[PDB]
Amino acid sequence: VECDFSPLLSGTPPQVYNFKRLVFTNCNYNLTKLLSLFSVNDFTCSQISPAAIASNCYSSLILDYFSYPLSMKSDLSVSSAGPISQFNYKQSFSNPTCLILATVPHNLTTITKPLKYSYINKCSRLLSDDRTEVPQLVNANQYSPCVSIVPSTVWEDGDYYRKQLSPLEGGGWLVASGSTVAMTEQLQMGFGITVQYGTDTNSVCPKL
Amino acid sequence: VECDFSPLLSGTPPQVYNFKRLVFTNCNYNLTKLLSLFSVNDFTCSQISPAAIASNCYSSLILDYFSYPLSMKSDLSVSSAGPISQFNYKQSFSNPTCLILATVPHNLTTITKPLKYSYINKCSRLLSDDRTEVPQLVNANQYSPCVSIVPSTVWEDGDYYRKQLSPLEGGGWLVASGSTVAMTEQLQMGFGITVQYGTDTNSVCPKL
Ligand SMILES: *[C@@H]1O[C@H](CO)[C@@H](O)[C@H](O)[C@H]1NC(C)=O
Repeated sequence: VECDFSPLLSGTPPQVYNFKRLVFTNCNYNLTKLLSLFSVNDFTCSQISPAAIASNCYSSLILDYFSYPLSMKSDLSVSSAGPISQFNYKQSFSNPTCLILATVPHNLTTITKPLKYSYINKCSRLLSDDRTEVPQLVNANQYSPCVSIVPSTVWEDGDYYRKQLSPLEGGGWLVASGSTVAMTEQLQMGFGITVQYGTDTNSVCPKL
Repeated sequence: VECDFSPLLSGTPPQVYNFKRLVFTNCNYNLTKLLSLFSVNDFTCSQISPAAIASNCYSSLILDYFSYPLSMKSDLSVSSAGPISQFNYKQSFSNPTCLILATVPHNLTTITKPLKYSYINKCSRLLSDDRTEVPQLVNANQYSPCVSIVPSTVWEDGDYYRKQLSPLEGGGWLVASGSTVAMTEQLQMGFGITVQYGTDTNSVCPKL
Protein backbone atom coordinates (compact mmCIF):
# COMPACT_ATOMS: atom_id res chain seq x y z
CA VAL A 1 0.00 0.00 0.00
CA GLU A 2 0.93 3.69 -0.41
CA CYS A 3 3.91 3.66 -2.78
CA ASP A 4 6.62 5.92 -1.46
CA PHE A 5 8.11 8.91 -3.33
CA SER A 6 10.38 10.21 -0.54
CA PRO A 7 13.75 9.25 -2.13
CA LEU A 8 12.92 11.68 -4.93
CA LEU A 9 12.67 14.38 -2.24
CA SER A 10 15.84 13.59 -0.24
CA GLY A 11 19.24 14.85 -1.35
CA THR A 12 20.84 15.93 -4.59
CA PRO A 13 19.22 14.50 -7.75
CA PRO A 14 21.65 12.84 -10.16
CA GLN A 15 22.43 14.14 -13.62
CA VAL A 16 20.44 12.90 -16.60
CA TYR A 17 22.88 10.14 -17.60
CA ASN A 18 22.91 8.87 -13.98
CA PHE A 19 19.12 8.95 -13.50
CA LYS A 20 17.79 7.21 -10.39
CA ARG A 21 15.05 4.64 -11.01
CA LEU A 22 12.20 3.87 -8.61
CA VAL A 23 10.04 0.79 -9.24
CA PHE A 24 6.60 0.33 -7.68
CA THR A 25 4.53 -2.85 -7.43
CA ASN A 26 1.63 -3.85 -5.16
CA CYS A 27 0.87 -0.42 -3.68
CA ASN A 28 -1.36 2.63 -4.18
CA TYR A 29 -0.36 6.08 -5.45
CA ASN A 30 -1.58 9.68 -5.50
CA LEU A 31 0.49 11.26 -8.28
CA THR A 32 -1.10 14.72 -8.10
CA LYS A 33 -0.07 14.87 -4.43
CA LEU A 34 3.59 14.52 -5.43
CA LEU A 35 3.33 17.03 -8.29
CA SER A 36 1.75 19.66 -6.03
CA LEU A 37 5.14 20.07 -4.33
CA PHE A 38 6.66 21.25 -7.62
CA SER A 39 6.17 23.99 -10.20
CA VAL A 40 5.23 21.88 -13.23
CA ASN A 41 6.52 23.49 -16.43
CA ASP A 42 5.98 20.68 -18.95
CA PHE A 43 3.85 17.52 -18.96
CA THR A 44 3.74 15.40 -22.13
CA CYS A 45 3.04 11.70 -22.65
CA SER A 46 2.90 8.98 -25.32
CA GLN A 47 0.07 6.42 -25.66
CA ILE A 48 -1.44 7.95 -22.49
CA SER A 49 -2.68 11.31 -21.29
CA PRO A 50 -1.73 13.20 -18.11
CA ALA A 51 -5.27 12.73 -16.81
CA ALA A 52 -5.19 9.00 -17.62
CA ILE A 53 -1.83 8.28 -15.99
CA ALA A 54 -2.85 9.75 -12.63
CA SER A 55 -6.01 7.60 -12.50
CA ASN A 56 -5.17 4.22 -14.05
CA CYS A 57 -4.31 0.80 -12.69
CA TYR A 58 -0.97 -0.73 -13.63
CA SER A 59 1.02 -3.90 -13.01
CA SER A 60 4.19 -1.78 -12.64
CA LEU A 61 5.10 1.91 -12.41
CA ILE A 62 8.68 3.04 -13.07
CA LEU A 63 9.70 6.59 -12.16
CA ASP A 64 13.09 7.98 -13.17
CA TYR A 65 14.21 11.34 -11.84
CA PHE A 66 17.24 13.57 -12.32
CA SER A 67 18.35 17.18 -12.49
CA TYR A 68 17.57 18.77 -15.84
CA PRO A 69 17.64 22.37 -17.10
CA LEU A 70 14.54 23.81 -18.73
CA SER A 71 16.85 25.20 -21.44
CA MET A 72 17.41 21.72 -22.95
CA LYS A 73 13.72 20.71 -23.19
CA SER A 74 13.94 20.22 -26.99
CA ASP A 75 16.81 17.71 -26.55
CA LEU A 76 14.38 15.31 -24.83
CA SER A 77 12.79 14.17 -28.09
CA VAL A 78 13.73 11.33 -30.42
CA SER A 79 12.57 13.23 -33.52
CA SER A 80 15.68 15.40 -33.20
CA ALA A 81 19.21 14.10 -32.70
CA GLY A 82 19.62 15.67 -29.31
CA PRO A 83 22.51 14.37 -27.22
CA ILE A 84 20.15 13.65 -24.31
CA SER A 85 17.89 11.32 -26.30
CA GLN A 86 20.75 9.62 -28.16
CA PHE A 87 23.35 9.25 -25.40
CA ASN A 88 21.82 10.07 -22.00
CA TYR A 89 18.17 9.09 -21.48
CA LYS A 90 15.68 7.22 -23.66
CA GLN A 91 12.26 5.92 -22.64
CA SER A 92 10.60 2.73 -23.84
CA PHE A 93 8.96 3.00 -27.26
CA SER A 94 6.65 0.08 -26.46
CA ASN A 95 5.14 1.06 -23.09
CA PRO A 96 3.02 4.12 -22.24
CA THR A 97 5.35 6.86 -21.04
CA CYS A 98 5.28 10.39 -19.68
CA LEU A 99 7.92 13.09 -19.24
CA ILE A 100 7.62 15.92 -16.71
CA LEU A 101 9.80 19.03 -16.40
CA ALA A 102 9.45 20.76 -13.04
CA THR A 103 11.01 23.48 -10.90
CA VAL A 104 11.75 22.71 -7.25
CA PRO A 105 10.55 25.75 -5.27
CA HIS A 106 12.52 27.39 -2.49
CA ASN A 107 9.97 26.27 0.13
CA LEU A 108 10.95 22.70 -0.79
CA THR A 109 14.15 22.51 1.25
CA THR A 110 14.62 18.72 1.32
CA ILE A 111 16.09 18.74 -2.21
CA THR A 112 19.63 20.07 -2.67
CA LYS A 113 21.13 21.56 -5.82
CA PRO A 114 24.36 20.30 -7.40
CA LEU A 115 27.01 22.73 -8.61
CA LYS A 116 25.73 22.54 -12.21
CA TYR A 117 23.90 20.46 -14.80
CA SER A 118 26.11 18.00 -16.68
CA TYR A 119 25.32 15.72 -19.62
CA ILE A 120 27.03 13.57 -22.24
CA ASN A 121 27.36 15.34 -25.59
CA LYS A 122 29.01 12.43 -27.43
CA CYS A 123 29.54 8.69 -26.91
CA SER A 124 31.12 6.87 -29.87
CA ARG A 125 33.32 3.85 -30.57
CA LEU A 126 36.51 3.84 -32.65
CA LEU A 127 36.92 0.85 -34.96
CA SER A 128 40.14 -1.04 -35.66
CA ASP A 129 40.97 1.07 -38.73
CA ASP A 130 41.41 3.97 -36.25
CA ARG A 131 39.29 6.14 -38.62
CA THR A 132 35.59 5.19 -38.36
CA GLU A 133 33.62 6.49 -35.38
CA VAL A 134 30.36 4.67 -34.60
CA PRO A 135 27.87 6.39 -32.25
CA GLN A 136 26.89 4.42 -29.14
CA LEU A 137 23.19 5.18 -28.69
CA VAL A 138 21.52 4.65 -25.32
CA ASN A 139 18.77 2.03 -25.21
CA ALA A 140 15.41 2.16 -23.47
CA ASN A 141 15.64 1.49 -19.70
CA GLN A 142 19.46 1.29 -19.80
CA TYR A 143 22.22 3.70 -18.93
CA SER A 144 24.65 4.88 -21.59
CA PRO A 145 27.61 2.57 -22.42
CA CYS A 146 29.82 5.55 -21.58
CA VAL A 147 28.72 5.95 -17.93
CA SER A 148 31.68 3.76 -16.90
CA ILE A 149 34.15 6.49 -17.95
CA VAL A 150 32.05 9.64 -17.35
CA PRO A 151 31.89 10.90 -13.74
CA SER A 152 28.67 11.77 -11.94
CA THR A 153 29.62 15.44 -12.50
CA VAL A 154 31.50 16.83 -15.50
CA TRP A 155 34.44 18.79 -14.11
CA GLU A 156 35.07 21.09 -17.09
CA ASP A 157 32.90 21.70 -20.15
CA GLY A 158 34.58 19.93 -23.05
CA ASP A 159 36.32 17.19 -21.05
CA TYR A 160 37.01 14.02 -23.04
CA TYR A 161 36.94 10.41 -21.84
CA ARG A 162 38.29 7.27 -23.50
CA LYS A 163 38.67 3.60 -22.60
CA GLN A 164 40.62 0.90 -24.42
CA LEU A 165 38.41 -2.15 -24.93
CA SER A 166 39.46 -5.79 -24.60
CA PRO A 167 39.04 -8.43 -27.33
CA LEU A 168 36.06 -9.80 -25.33
CA GLU A 169 34.46 -6.30 -25.65
CA GLY A 170 35.32 -6.12 -29.37
CA GLY A 171 38.51 -4.05 -29.47
CA GLY A 172 38.89 -0.39 -30.31
CA TRP A 173 38.33 2.62 -28.08
CA LEU A 174 35.22 3.97 -26.36
CA VAL A 175 35.20 7.77 -26.58
CA ALA A 176 32.96 10.23 -24.74
CA SER A 177 32.82 13.95 -24.00
CA GLY A 178 30.75 15.78 -21.40
CA SER A 179 29.29 19.28 -21.24
CA THR A 180 27.93 21.43 -18.40
CA VAL A 181 25.18 24.03 -18.03
CA ALA A 182 25.17 26.67 -15.31
CA MET A 183 22.96 26.12 -12.28
CA THR A 184 19.70 28.07 -12.18
CA GLU A 185 18.22 30.04 -9.30
CA GLN A 186 15.88 27.17 -8.41
CA LEU A 187 16.72 23.58 -9.28
CA GLN A 188 14.96 22.17 -12.34
CA MET A 189 14.33 18.43 -12.59
CA GLY A 190 13.09 15.82 -15.02
CA PHE A 191 10.68 12.99 -14.25
CA GLY A 192 10.19 10.03 -16.56
CA ILE A 193 7.25 7.71 -15.85
CA THR A 194 6.70 4.33 -17.51
CA VAL A 195 3.76 2.00 -16.86
CA GLN A 196 2.94 -1.59 -17.78
CA TYR A 197 -0.47 -3.26 -17.97
CA GLY A 198 -0.98 -6.90 -17.04
CA THR A 199 -3.95 -9.26 -17.05
CA ASP A 200 -4.48 -9.71 -13.29
CA THR A 201 -1.15 -8.18 -12.16
CA ASN A 202 -2.50 -4.60 -12.20
CA SER A 203 -1.50 -3.97 -8.59
CA VAL A 204 -0.50 -0.29 -8.75
CA CYS A 205 -3.88 1.47 -8.39
CA PRO A 206 -4.65 5.08 -7.48
CA LYS A 207 -5.59 5.95 -3.91
CA LEU A 208 -9.07 7.17 -2.98
CA VAL B 1 64.77 37.31 -32.19
CA GLU B 2 66.36 34.22 -30.53
CA CYS B 3 63.70 32.18 -28.91
CA ASP B 4 65.79 30.10 -26.46
CA PHE B 5 64.91 26.40 -26.01
CA SER B 6 68.13 25.47 -24.18
CA PRO B 7 66.89 25.41 -20.54
CA LEU B 8 64.92 22.35 -21.68
CA LEU B 9 68.35 20.80 -22.35
CA SER B 10 70.22 21.74 -19.14
CA GLY B 11 69.44 19.77 -15.99
CA THR B 12 66.87 17.19 -14.94
CA PRO B 13 63.33 17.64 -16.34
CA PRO B 14 60.63 17.73 -13.64
CA GLN B 15 57.79 15.27 -13.19
CA VAL B 16 54.50 15.69 -15.04
CA TYR B 17 52.78 17.56 -12.19
CA ASN B 18 55.75 19.96 -11.85
CA PHE B 19 55.98 20.66 -15.60
CA LYS B 20 58.24 23.60 -16.41
CA ARG B 21 56.52 26.24 -18.56
CA LEU B 22 58.44 28.43 -21.01
CA VAL B 23 56.61 31.43 -22.49
CA PHE B 24 57.97 33.06 -25.65
CA THR B 25 57.05 36.40 -27.23
CA ASN B 26 58.66 38.49 -29.98
CA CYS B 27 61.27 36.02 -31.23
CA ASN B 28 62.05 33.53 -33.98
CA TYR B 29 61.93 29.76 -33.45
CA ASN B 30 63.14 26.67 -35.28
CA LEU B 31 61.21 23.81 -33.68
CA THR B 32 62.42 21.26 -36.24
CA LYS B 33 65.97 21.84 -34.95
CA LEU B 34 64.88 21.15 -31.36
CA LEU B 35 62.99 18.01 -32.42
CA SER B 36 66.06 16.71 -34.27
CA LEU B 37 67.91 16.36 -30.96
CA PHE B 38 65.28 13.82 -29.83
CA SER B 39 63.79 10.53 -31.04
CA VAL B 40 60.12 11.44 -31.35
CA ASN B 41 57.69 8.59 -30.68
CA ASP B 42 54.35 10.43 -30.86
CA PHE B 43 53.19 13.79 -32.22
CA THR B 44 49.51 14.55 -31.68
CA CYS B 45 47.72 17.86 -32.03
CA SER B 46 44.40 19.64 -31.47
CA GLN B 47 43.05 22.33 -33.85
CA ILE B 48 46.49 22.47 -35.50
CA SER B 49 48.71 20.11 -37.44
CA PRO B 50 52.40 19.29 -36.87
CA ALA B 51 53.25 20.87 -40.23
CA ALA B 52 51.32 24.02 -39.33
CA ILE B 53 52.63 24.49 -35.79
CA ALA B 54 56.21 24.58 -37.13
CA SER B 55 55.52 27.21 -39.81
CA ASN B 56 53.05 29.72 -38.33
CA CYS B 57 53.23 33.09 -36.56
CA TYR B 58 51.76 33.44 -33.06
CA SER B 59 51.07 36.06 -30.41
CA SER B 60 52.36 33.61 -27.76
CA LEU B 61 54.10 30.24 -27.67
CA ILE B 62 53.92 28.24 -24.44
CA LEU B 63 56.22 25.22 -24.14
CA ASP B 64 55.84 22.71 -21.30
CA TYR B 65 58.30 19.87 -20.73
CA PHE B 66 58.51 17.12 -18.13
CA SER B 67 59.76 13.58 -17.61
CA TYR B 68 57.23 11.03 -18.87
CA PRO B 69 57.52 7.31 -19.70
CA LEU B 70 56.34 5.98 -23.05
CA SER B 71 54.53 3.06 -21.39
CA MET B 72 51.96 5.56 -20.05
CA LYS B 73 50.98 6.69 -23.56
CA SER B 74 47.67 4.91 -22.94
CA ASP B 75 47.27 6.97 -19.72
CA LEU B 76 47.20 10.01 -22.05
CA SER B 77 44.65 8.80 -24.62
CA VAL B 78 42.00 8.23 -21.90
CA SER B 79 42.32 11.66 -20.82
CA SER B 80 39.69 12.48 -18.21
CA ALA B 81 39.17 8.78 -17.40
CA GLY B 82 42.83 8.44 -16.40
CA PRO B 83 44.68 10.30 -13.64
CA ILE B 84 47.10 12.28 -15.82
CA SER B 85 44.45 14.69 -17.10
CA GLN B 86 42.49 14.56 -13.84
CA PHE B 87 45.38 15.34 -11.50
CA ASN B 88 48.66 16.10 -13.30
CA TYR B 89 48.45 17.92 -16.65
CA LYS B 90 45.76 19.25 -18.99
CA GLN B 91 46.30 21.51 -22.00
CA SER B 92 44.06 24.34 -23.19
CA PHE B 93 40.63 23.75 -24.68
CA SER B 94 40.50 27.27 -26.11
CA ASN B 95 43.89 27.56 -27.84
CA PRO B 96 45.42 24.98 -30.22
CA THR B 97 47.73 22.44 -28.59
CA CYS B 98 50.16 19.67 -29.52
CA LEU B 99 51.69 16.93 -27.38
CA ILE B 100 55.01 15.31 -28.31
CA LEU B 101 56.34 12.15 -26.65
CA ALA B 102 60.08 11.93 -27.18
CA THR B 103 63.09 9.90 -26.14
CA VAL B 104 66.35 11.45 -25.07
CA PRO B 105 69.17 9.86 -27.06
CA HIS B 106 72.56 9.19 -25.59
CA ASN B 107 74.25 11.91 -27.69
CA LEU B 108 72.35 14.38 -25.51
CA THR B 109 74.56 14.48 -22.41
CA THR B 110 73.31 17.67 -20.73
CA ILE B 111 69.99 16.03 -19.75
CA THR B 112 70.38 13.90 -16.62
CA LYS B 113 67.73 11.39 -15.61
CA PRO B 114 65.81 11.46 -12.32
CA LEU B 115 65.37 8.44 -10.06
CA LYS B 116 61.95 7.42 -11.37
CA TYR B 117 58.77 8.70 -12.98
CA SER B 118 56.24 10.07 -10.49
CA TYR B 119 52.64 11.19 -10.97
CA ILE B 120 49.65 12.07 -8.81
CA ASN B 121 47.11 9.23 -8.74
CA LYS B 122 44.68 10.97 -6.37
CA CYS B 123 44.10 14.52 -5.13
CA SER B 124 40.80 14.95 -3.34
CA ARG B 125 39.27 16.93 -0.47
CA LEU B 126 38.10 15.19 2.67
CA LEU B 127 35.42 17.30 4.31
CA SER B 128 34.56 17.60 8.02
CA ASP B 129 31.93 14.89 7.70
CA ASP B 130 34.86 12.46 7.67
CA ARG B 131 34.06 10.35 4.76
CA THR B 132 33.51 12.99 2.12
CA GLU B 133 35.87 12.74 -0.81
CA VAL B 134 35.41 15.55 -3.31
CA PRO B 135 38.00 15.32 -6.11
CA GLN B 136 40.13 18.38 -6.88
CA LEU B 137 40.78 18.07 -10.63
CA VAL B 138 43.13 20.13 -12.81
CA ASN B 139 42.08 22.97 -15.09
CA ALA B 140 43.58 23.86 -18.46
CA ASN B 141 46.89 25.76 -18.24
CA GLN B 142 47.01 25.32 -14.45
CA TYR B 143 48.77 23.06 -12.00
CA SER B 144 47.11 20.56 -9.68
CA PRO B 145 46.02 21.97 -6.30
CA CYS B 146 47.89 19.10 -4.58
CA VAL B 147 51.39 20.07 -5.72
CA SER B 148 51.64 21.95 -2.42
CA ILE B 149 51.63 18.59 -0.57
CA VAL B 150 53.43 16.39 -3.14
CA PRO B 151 57.25 16.15 -3.36
CA SER B 152 59.16 16.58 -6.60
CA THR B 153 59.74 12.81 -6.59
CA VAL B 154 57.36 10.30 -5.02
CA TRP B 155 59.47 8.38 -2.50
CA GLU B 156 57.61 5.05 -2.75
CA ASP B 157 54.56 4.02 -4.75
CA GLY B 158 51.32 4.61 -2.84
CA ASP B 159 52.54 7.35 -0.47
CA TYR B 160 49.73 9.42 1.03
CA TYR B 161 49.86 13.17 1.66
CA ARG B 162 47.51 15.18 3.89
CA LYS B 163 47.42 18.77 5.04
CA GLN B 164 44.51 20.33 6.87
CA LEU B 165 43.17 23.42 5.08
CA SER B 166 42.46 26.44 7.34
CA PRO B 167 38.96 27.82 7.97
CA LEU B 168 39.73 30.85 5.80
CA GLU B 169 40.25 28.68 2.68
CA GLY B 170 37.42 26.52 4.04
CA GLY B 171 38.29 23.86 6.58
CA GLY B 172 38.70 20.10 6.33
CA TRP B 173 41.53 18.26 4.61
CA LEU B 174 43.48 18.06 1.38
CA VAL B 175 44.69 14.52 0.72
CA ALA B 176 46.76 13.23 -2.18
CA SER B 177 48.64 10.08 -3.14
CA GLY B 178 51.50 9.42 -5.53
CA SER B 179 52.55 6.63 -7.90
CA THR B 180 55.89 5.68 -9.41
CA VAL B 181 57.25 4.05 -12.56
CA ALA B 182 60.76 2.65 -12.78
CA MET B 183 63.24 4.76 -14.72
CA THR B 184 64.21 3.43 -18.11
CA GLU B 185 67.70 3.20 -19.58
CA GLN B 186 67.20 6.35 -21.68
CA LEU B 187 65.06 9.21 -20.41
CA GLN B 188 61.63 9.59 -21.96
CA MET B 189 60.03 13.04 -21.89
CA GLY B 190 56.89 14.80 -23.05
CA PHE B 191 56.45 18.24 -24.62
CA GLY B 192 53.27 20.30 -24.72
CA ILE B 193 53.07 23.35 -27.00
CA THR B 194 50.23 25.88 -26.85
CA VAL B 195 49.91 28.77 -29.30
CA GLN B 196 47.87 31.99 -29.25
CA TYR B 197 47.01 34.13 -32.28
CA GLY B 198 46.91 37.92 -31.96
CA THR B 199 45.56 40.77 -34.06
CA ASP B 200 48.90 42.17 -35.24
CA THR B 201 50.91 40.87 -32.26
CA ASN B 202 51.95 37.64 -34.03
CA SER B 203 55.63 38.31 -33.35
CA VAL B 204 56.66 34.70 -32.65
CA CYS B 205 57.44 33.58 -36.21
CA PRO B 206 59.58 30.82 -37.73
CA LYS B 207 63.16 31.60 -38.70
CA LEU B 208 63.90 32.22 -42.39
C1 LIG C 1 -4.10 13.64 -3.91
O1 LIG C 1 -3.77 14.67 -2.97
C2 LIG C 1 -4.27 15.96 -3.34
C3 LIG C 1 -3.72 16.95 -2.34
O2 LIG C 1 -2.30 16.98 -2.36
C4 LIG C 1 -5.80 15.92 -3.37
O3 LIG C 1 -6.29 17.19 -3.80
C5 LIG C 1 -6.28 14.84 -4.32
O4 LIG C 1 -7.69 14.71 -4.24
C6 LIG C 1 -5.63 13.49 -4.00
N1 LIG C 1 -5.99 12.52 -5.01
C7 LIG C 1 -6.29 11.24 -4.74
C8 LIG C 1 -6.64 10.40 -5.92
O5 LIG C 1 -6.27 10.80 -3.59
